[PDB]
Amino acid sequence: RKIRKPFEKLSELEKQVAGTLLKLEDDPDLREMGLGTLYISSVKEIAVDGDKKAAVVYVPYPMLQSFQKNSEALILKLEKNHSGHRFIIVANRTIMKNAYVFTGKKSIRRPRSRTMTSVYNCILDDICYPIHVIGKRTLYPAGSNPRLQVVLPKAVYNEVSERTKTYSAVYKALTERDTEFIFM
RNA sequence: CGCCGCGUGGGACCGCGCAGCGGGCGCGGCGCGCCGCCGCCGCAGCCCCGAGGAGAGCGGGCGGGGGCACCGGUACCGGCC
Repeated sequence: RKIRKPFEKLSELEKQVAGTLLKLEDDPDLREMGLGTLYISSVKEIAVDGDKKAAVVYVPYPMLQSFQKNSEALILKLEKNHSGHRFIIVANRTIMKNAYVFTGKKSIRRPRSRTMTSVYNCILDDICYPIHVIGKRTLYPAGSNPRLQVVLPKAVYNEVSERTKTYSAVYKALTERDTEFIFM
């Protein structure tokens, strides 16, 4: 019964992560808030560039903000329990296709947050929930292949210098764009 | 035969869509949709952003800008000693 945190039947990786989450409520290491009946949905095993492969943990969108109240406590604990992976929390928000859906009688329409442009920007924020993006210039270079550039404060740069490689490669998985990062 | 007709395709550009969905019942009078009815537990259910557009606000100075009342100063002209 590893069913207390995730959902359904999955591959080997998620069950071990579910175990860390079961002890995680038991350990009150700054994670008491929200945890106790906080549940997850899926994990993405993504091989990130040359860095240790960083896996993603899709967390249900209603329970995303409460889960990430102290996001640091989730990532550090997770790494110690399952070394080799820099885990990243992402809400499973969904893009709805068709801005208006016509049933003939009425056009039901799509909400704004369910669109690719709205979803992608919200994905970057989950990759760096503690650090707010200073700016997101896009470089469409001379030889084609647009690359997203993200600017963050230099104060947090020393910490996220190491974790930028896992973040850029995972966002390449979530979004086709060749995202790259820079600091002020 | 200019054909603003029609048929099929495309859907960038161009405008334009207020209403919640979805499941089941269900083969609703040869198949279906209606049309209901039940929270029925399946939806991240339901907000682009915030124009060196625009209106509104507060603050702080700005000016022979407008009105209205009051008024002072010589000068010109007139009447005096």
